[PDB]
Amino acid sequence: GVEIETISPGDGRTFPKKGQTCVVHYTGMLQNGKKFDSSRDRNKPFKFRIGKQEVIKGFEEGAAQMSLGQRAKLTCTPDVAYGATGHPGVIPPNATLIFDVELLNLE
Amino acid sequence: ACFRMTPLYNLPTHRACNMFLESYKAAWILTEDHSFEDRMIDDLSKAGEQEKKPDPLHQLVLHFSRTALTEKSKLDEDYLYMAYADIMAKSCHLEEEVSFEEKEMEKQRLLYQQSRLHTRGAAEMVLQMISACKGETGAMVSSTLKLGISILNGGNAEVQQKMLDYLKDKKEVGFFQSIQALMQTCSVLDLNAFERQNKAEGLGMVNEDGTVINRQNGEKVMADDEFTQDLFRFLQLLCEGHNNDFQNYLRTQTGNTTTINIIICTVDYLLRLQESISDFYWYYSGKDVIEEQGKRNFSKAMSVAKQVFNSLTEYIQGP
Amino acid sequence: MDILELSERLDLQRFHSHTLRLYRAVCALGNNRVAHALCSHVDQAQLLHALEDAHLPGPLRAGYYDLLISIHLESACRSRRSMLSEYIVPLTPETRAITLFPPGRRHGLPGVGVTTSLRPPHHFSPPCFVAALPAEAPARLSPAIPLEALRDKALRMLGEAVRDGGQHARDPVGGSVEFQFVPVLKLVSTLLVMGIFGDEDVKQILKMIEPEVFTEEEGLLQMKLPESVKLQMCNLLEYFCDQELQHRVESLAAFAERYVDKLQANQRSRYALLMRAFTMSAAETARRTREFRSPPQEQINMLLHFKDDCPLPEDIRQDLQDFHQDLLAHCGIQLEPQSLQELVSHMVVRWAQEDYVQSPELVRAMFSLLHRQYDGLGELLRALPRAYTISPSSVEDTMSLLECLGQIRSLLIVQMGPQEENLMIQSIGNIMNNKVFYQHPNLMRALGMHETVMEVMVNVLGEIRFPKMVTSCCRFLCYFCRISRQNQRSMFDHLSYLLENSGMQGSTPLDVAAASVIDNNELALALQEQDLEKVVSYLAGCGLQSCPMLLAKGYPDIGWNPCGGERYLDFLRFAVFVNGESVEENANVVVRLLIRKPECFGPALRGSGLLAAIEEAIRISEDPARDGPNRVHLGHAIMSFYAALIDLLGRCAPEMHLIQAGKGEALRIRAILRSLVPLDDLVGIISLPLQIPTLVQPKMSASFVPDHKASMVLFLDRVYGIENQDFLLHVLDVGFLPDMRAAASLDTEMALALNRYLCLAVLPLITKCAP
Amino acid sequence: LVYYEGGAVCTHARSLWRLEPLRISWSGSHLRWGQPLRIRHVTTGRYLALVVVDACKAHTKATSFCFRVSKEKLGMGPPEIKYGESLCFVQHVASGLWLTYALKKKAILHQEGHMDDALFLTRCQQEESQAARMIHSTAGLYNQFIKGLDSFSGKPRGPALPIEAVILSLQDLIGYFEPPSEELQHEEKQSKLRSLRNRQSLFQEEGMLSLVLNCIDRLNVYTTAAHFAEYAGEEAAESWKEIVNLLYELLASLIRGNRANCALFSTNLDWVVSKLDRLEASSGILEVLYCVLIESPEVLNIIQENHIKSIISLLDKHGRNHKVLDVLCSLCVCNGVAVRSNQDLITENLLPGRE
Amino acid sequence: MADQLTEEQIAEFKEAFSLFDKDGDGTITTKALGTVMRSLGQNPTEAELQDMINEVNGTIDFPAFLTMMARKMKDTDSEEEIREAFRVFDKDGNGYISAAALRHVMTNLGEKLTDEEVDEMIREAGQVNYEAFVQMMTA
Repeated sequence: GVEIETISPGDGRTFPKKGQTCVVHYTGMLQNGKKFDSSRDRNKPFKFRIGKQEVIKGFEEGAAQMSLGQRAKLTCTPDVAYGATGHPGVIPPNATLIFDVELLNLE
Repeated sequence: ACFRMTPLYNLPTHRACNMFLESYKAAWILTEDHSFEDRMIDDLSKAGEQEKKPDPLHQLVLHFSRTALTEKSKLDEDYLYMAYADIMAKSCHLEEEVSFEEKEMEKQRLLYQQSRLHTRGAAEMVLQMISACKGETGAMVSSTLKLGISILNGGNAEVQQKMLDYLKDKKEVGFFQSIQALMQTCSVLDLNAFERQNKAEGLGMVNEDGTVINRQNGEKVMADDEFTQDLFRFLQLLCEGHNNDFQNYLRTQTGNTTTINIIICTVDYLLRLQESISDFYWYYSGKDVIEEQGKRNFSKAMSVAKQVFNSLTEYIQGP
Repeated sequence: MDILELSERLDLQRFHSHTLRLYRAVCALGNNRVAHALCSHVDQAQLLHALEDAHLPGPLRAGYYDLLISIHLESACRSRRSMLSEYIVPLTPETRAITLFPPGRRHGLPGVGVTTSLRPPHHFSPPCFVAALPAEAPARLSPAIPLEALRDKALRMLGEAVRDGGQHARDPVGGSVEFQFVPVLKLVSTLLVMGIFGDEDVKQILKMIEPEVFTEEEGLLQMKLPESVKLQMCNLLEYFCDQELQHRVESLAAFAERYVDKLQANQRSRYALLMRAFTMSAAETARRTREFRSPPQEQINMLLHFKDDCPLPEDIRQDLQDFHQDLLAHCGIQLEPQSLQELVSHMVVRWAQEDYVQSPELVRAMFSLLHRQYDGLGELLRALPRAYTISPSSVEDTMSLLECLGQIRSLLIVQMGPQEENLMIQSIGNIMNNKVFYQHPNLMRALGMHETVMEVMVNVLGEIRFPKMVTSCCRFLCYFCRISRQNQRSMFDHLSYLLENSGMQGSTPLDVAAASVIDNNELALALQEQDLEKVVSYLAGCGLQSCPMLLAKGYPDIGWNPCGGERYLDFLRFAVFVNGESVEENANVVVRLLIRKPECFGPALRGSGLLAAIEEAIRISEDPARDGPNRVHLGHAIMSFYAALIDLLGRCAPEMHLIQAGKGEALRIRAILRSLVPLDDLVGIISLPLQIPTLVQPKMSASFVPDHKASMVLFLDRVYGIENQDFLLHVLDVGFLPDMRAAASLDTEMALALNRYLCLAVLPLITKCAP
Repeated sequence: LVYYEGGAVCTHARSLWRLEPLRISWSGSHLRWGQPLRIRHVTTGRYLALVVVDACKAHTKATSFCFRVSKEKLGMGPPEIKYGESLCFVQHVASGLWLTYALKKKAILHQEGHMDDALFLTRCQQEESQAARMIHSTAGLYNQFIKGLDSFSGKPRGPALPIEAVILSLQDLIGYFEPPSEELQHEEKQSKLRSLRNRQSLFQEEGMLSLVLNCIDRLNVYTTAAHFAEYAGEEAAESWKEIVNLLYELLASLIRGNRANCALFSTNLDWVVSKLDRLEASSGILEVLYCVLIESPEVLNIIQENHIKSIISLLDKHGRNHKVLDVLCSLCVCNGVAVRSNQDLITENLLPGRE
Repeated sequence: MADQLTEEQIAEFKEAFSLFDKDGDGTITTKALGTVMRSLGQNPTEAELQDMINEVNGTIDFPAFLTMMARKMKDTDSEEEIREAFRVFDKDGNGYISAAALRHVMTNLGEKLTDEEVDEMIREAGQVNYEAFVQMMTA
C-alpha cells in the first residue's frame, strides 16, 4: 500500500542505495486534511538513513522509489504504519496517512 | 591509633582544601562581627517620609501578622521570619560609676527604639504567634521571645496597655493554653542522661581522622535551659511596673470562657524543679568532691531558679 | 477565521484561553512523552510567530508564552535550578585564576566572567512523528527548539519594550502594560537561569535594567510598574545576587588551592628541620604533638589560629589576612549608586514608599532580597556547608553521577506508578557502582542524597503498593550507613519515623534502623527511652497473634509469631551489645520495660519446659503435616525465635567487673535473669545430638542448626557461670564430645555450619575454665 | 439509649441539652436547687425520660427530673447555680434514681449511685445553638417530604406533599452557607471562614448530607419533567424543575472548601458522574463535581477511564462550556503532584480526533 | 565502617570489578570473585572464599563485594599498626623506650590525658619493651 503520485520530476536517474543517508523536507496530513506535521516550520531538513528502519515502513519504501530532486505525494496504508494502536496523542487508530516529501540531496 | 596519624603533605590536595573551609569558616568568618542591625531599621522607618500610608517597616510586621492568623494546625518554621526576628530584637540591645543624667539618656534612647517598633504594631505580632504556636516548642518560639523581651525590657508601660486590651477584645483562649503548654515541657535536672553524658565524656577523640564534636552532643541534660529561662524572663516583664490588672488577669481571664491561672501553673513547674534539684543533692551527698561537669549542671538549675523566683515575686510585688 | 478577531469575540477568546490551561496542565511536571504529543498540535514556527504579533489580545498572549516554556523550557529548568544551591568546583587551572575583584578595587560586574561549578547538560531531543514505535521505553527527553535563534528573538522583544514603554503610548501591546512585560520577563528569567545566555548578552541585559550603573534611554527600575511586574523583577534580580555569591565561593576555592600548596611545603620543610633538631627533648615533643600525633583535622585548626602559638612564618600568615580584607570589602562591610547592593537597597525601600502593596507574594520576595544584601556575610556563610572540592580526574564520573541524581528529584514530585519505579531502581542501581559515592561521603551527605531517598520511601508507605521498590531503597540506605560513621550519625536522626513503619520477605525499613545504631557507642548512649518503648510494643503484638500471610499460605495455625517477632530482637541485640561489650544504661532499662508486658516473652515459658519447647518443635518440624506446607517452616522459626530471646538477655547481662563491685542495682538484674531460666533446661538443649550429614544432606531450614546451640552457651557463660570442676565436667561429656567427634568425623555443608559454631562459642568457654 | 463519649461528640450537635422547668411563666428565671424540669434533646426533639422519648409520650409522671447537690434526706430568681462549679447530679423526682454508667459507658438510672455523678455544666454558644434547632426544623420537613414522595413511588395516579414549604426552606439554607466576599477585609474574612468550617462540619456529621442525597435519588428517577411527574399530578409537576436545581446548590454549598466533607464522596463517586447527562441542572451537578475535585486529592487517583470518557462526552453534548475545561485542569495535578495515569487518559482521548 | 580504606584502593577495586563485571550491572559469579582477587595478587583459598559469600545466590553486587573488601584489609592493618606505634617512643626503634622519656610524650598527644591517668597508665603496666606495651595498651 505504497502509492507514489508525482508532483514534480527530479533527475530520473539518481536513486538512493542502501547504507546511505537521505535529506527529506517532508510534510504530512491525514485523510481529513488536518496537518499534523511539517518540517519547514522547524526550518530543518529532516535526515535519516535508509534500510535501518528508523522511519515507518511506508516512508522508506516510498523513499527509494523516488529520484533525486523529485517531489512526490505518498499514501501509506493503515497496515504499513501505526496499524492497530497508532501513535499516542497524535494519530488515531487505523488512520491512513498522506505525505508530501522531497529528496533534497545525497542520493 | 593516635600515633599513626598521617601528615598534611601526604594528603591529596582536594581533601586538604575541604578541611580548610571547615576550619577557615570556623575561626575567621564565624568570629567576625558587624553592626548592620541598626543601620537597616532606620531606613525602614524613615522612608515613610517622602514627597496615612504605612511605613516600610510598618508594612513588614503587618505581613508577619497576616501569616500568623491563617488557620493551620502547626506553625511552619519560616527561616525568613527568624531572620527578621533577631534583627528587630537587636535594635534595643544596643541600649540594653555612672552619673544620674547620663543613664537617663541611656534609658530614654531605649524607649525611643522601643517606640520605633511598638507604634508600628510590633506588640501584637509577638502576641499572636504565641497563640499560633499552640505548644510546639520549636526554634521559632525561641526567636519570637527574644523579640518579646527587647520590647518589654526595662518594664515599659504602654506595651502592656497595648497588650491587655488585645487579650480583652478578642477573648483569645489559646494564648494562655499555649502558655500553659510551654510551661510543662520545660526540662529539669535528671539522673539518667547525666551519666549518659558522663559515659559519653569518657571518649575524647574518635578513630579514623575524625574528631568528637563536643558541641554536637553538647549538653544532653537540660538543653532546654536558656529557652525556659527566657520564657519566665518574658513572664516577669509582663508585671514589672506592678500593673495590677495583670495581677488580676494572669490568675483569671474573666472576660474569657476558661481561666488558666498561670500563677498556679508557675508554682507547679517550681515543685517539679524542687524535687529535681533535691535528688541531684542525694546523688552527690555520698561523694566528697565535685568535678567540673557536676557544677555546670548545678550552675544551670539555679540560674533558672533565680529567674523564676524573680518572676514569682512580680506577681506579688504589688500588694 | 483570523485569530485577531478573538479580541472582540470575547467568548471564543475565553474558551481558547482555557484550552491553553489544559495544554499547560497536561504536559506539566516533566511529562515528556506527552510533551512530544503537543508539539504536533502547536507547531514550532507558529509558536515563535506568536511571541511578537502585538495585536494579540490580553489573556491569549500570556497563554502562548507560558505554553512555550511548559513544553520546552521546564524539564530542563527544574533540574538545573536544583543544582544551583550546591557548588562543586574542580581543580582545573582555569579555576586557579579566579579572584574576587577583577584586575585593573573596582567592583566587577555580576554574572559576567567565567564560572566553573559543575552542571549537567540538558539533553534535548528533536521531535519527529514518522519514527517507528518500539515496544518498556527508557524515557523521553524534553522536545527541542533552537536556542541560539531564541535568545536573539527574546532579547529583541525585551529591547523594544523598555524603549516603547518610555513613549507612554495609549495602546500598549496586548492591552496593558501588565501583559506587555509579564510574558516577556518570565521567559527571559527562565532563559537566564538556564545559563544559555552569553556574557555579552547579559551585558546588554544589565544595560536594559539601569544603564547608569552597569555601564563599563531611561532605566527600567525608574519606570512606573504595576505590582505583578515588580514580582518578575525580583525573580530576575534574585539570579544576579546568586551569581555574585557563586563567584565569591569560586573565588575562595581558587584561593585555597593556591594557599595549601604553599602550606604543605612549609610544613614538610619545618618537619625536616624538626627531624634534624636534637637541641631539646622535653620541648621537642611539644613541637611533635602536631606533626604526627594530632589528626590532620586538628592540624589545620591549630595552624589557622593567628587572628589577634602558631608555627607559621609571618610571610604566609599575613597574605591570608590580606585576603581576608579583600573579602569583607567585596561584601557589604566597608571595613575601615556605584554598587549592586547600593542599588537594591535603594530600589526595594523606595518601592515601599510608592504605595501600600497588597499582594503577599511580592512583599515576601522584596524583604528576602533586602535581607540578603545587608547580611552579605551571613549569606556567604549559609551556602558554605554546600561547598565541596573535588579532583579534576574525577569530573568525568561526577557529572555522570549528577545526571543519575537528577532523575530521582524529578521523581520526587510525581505520584509513583509502575513505570518510573523501574526508572528509580535502574537509577539507584547505577548510583551504587559509580565509585565516587564512596570516596567522598561528605559530598553525598552534602547534596542531600540521603534525604532524597527517604521521602520516596515516605510517599509509598503512606497495604504495600510497590514492594520491589521499597527493598532497593532501604537496601541503599543500609549500604550507605557503613560508608562513614557521621553518615550513620545523620541517618540516626530519622529514627522515630523509621520506627513508626516497622510493619514480609526481602529487606525492610527496620533494618535501616538497625544499621543506624550498630558498632557505635555514641549513638547507643544517646538512644532515647521513648524510642525504646515503641520497639517493645510491636514486640507486644507478635506473641498474641499469628502471621496472616502464613495461614493464607495454608500453614498450620500457631497463636504467636515465630517469624515476625524475631524481626525485633535482632534489632535490640544491636541496641545493648556493641564492640563485644554490653552497655549499662540501655540494659538497665530494656529489662525493666520487658517485664511490664510478660506476653512479650515466648508463651511456652510464660508454661512448658524450655527443652520441652524445642522438643515440641522437633516433632512439628520433622513431621510435614505439623510443619508449614514453602520457604517458611514453623518448626524452624520457633527454635530460631527462642534462639533470639535467649541471646538478647545474655547480651544484657551486667559485666563481671561490676559484679566484683557491690553495685546493688547491677546485681538486682543478675538475680532476675537467673531467676527466670532454669539451668538444667539449657543442659538438655546443649547436649541434644544432631542429624550429621554423611552417606545424604539434611535440610538446614527445617531442622536443628548449630546456631540454636550458639545462643544458649552465651547465656550460661554470662549470667550463671562455671564455678567448680564437677559441673564443668558435668556438661562436658554429655554435650560436646558427641559433637566434636561428629565434627572430627567429616574431616560438607553442616560441617561448616558447626565448625564456626565450635570455634566461636564453646572453645572460648573451655579456655575460660582451663585452669 | 443514652451513652457517654470522649471529646469528639462533645463539640458536635448531639451533646446539646436545654432545660425546661414545669412552670410556664418566668421560665428563664434563675434555676434553684430542688427544682423540677424536663430535658430536651435539640436535634431529635425528643424528651429524656434512662431513655429518650417523644414529646407526645412525655408525661410529667414519666419524665420530670431535678438538680440536687447530694442526697441528704430532704419574677427572676436568686443566682443559685454557678457554671463549672456546681458539680451536681440528676435523679427522677418520682423515683430518686441516679443516672450513672454501667467507650460507650451506658448511662442508667441506678439506685445505688456512685462517686462519679458529680457532673459540671458548660453553657453552649449562640451561633452553634441557632444552627442546632434548624436541623430539627429541616429534617422534620425532609423525612416528611421523603415518605410523602414514597407513597406514590410505585402507584401511578389516574395527603399533599409540602411543595411550597420546602422551596423556601432550601433557599434560606443557601444563604446560610454562602461563602464570604473577597472584597472583605482580610482579618475578618479569615474569621468568618472558621465559623463556616464549623457549621458545615456541624451538619454533615449529624446526618444532613446523605439525607440530602436521598431526596435526590427519590426524585432523579423521573427524567420526563412532567410525564413521570404525573405520578403526583399537575400540582407538584410545575415545581419539579426548580426543586432539583436548588438541591444541588445546597450540596455544592456544603462541600465548598472543606476537605473533610469532600472525602465523603470517595465511595459514591460513580453516583455523581452517572448523572452528568441528566439534561436538568446540568450546570448544577457539574458545579458539585468541580468543588469536590479541588479539596481532597484522594478522589483523583480513584478515577478510571470509564469516568473520563463520560466527561468528554459531556463536552460534546453541551457546547464549548468553559467550566468543563476547569475540572480537567484539576484532574492532572494535585498539591503540586501530577498523576501520570490521568495525564494520558485525557490526551489519547481528547486530542487525536482533532474534532 | 568502610572509611578505613583509602580512595585509590576503591579506584583499584572498581577498576578490577568493572573489568570482570558481567554485563555492566555490577554482578559477578562466585568463581570470578576468586579470580579477581588473584587478579589483585591476593590468593586466598576456598576456605576464605566460602565463609565470605554465606556471610552476605551466586550474585555478588559491588557494595556486597566492597564490604568484604573492607574486612579483609581491616584485620591485617589492626596488628601491624601497633609495632610502628611503638616506633616513635624509642630513639632507636627496637623496643627499648626509657620510662623517663614517656611522661611528656603521653601528656602531649591530644586525647587530653592528665598527669593522673598517664601515672595510672604506668604503675599498672627502667625501660619497658614493646610486647608488654602492646599488651598493656590493648588490655
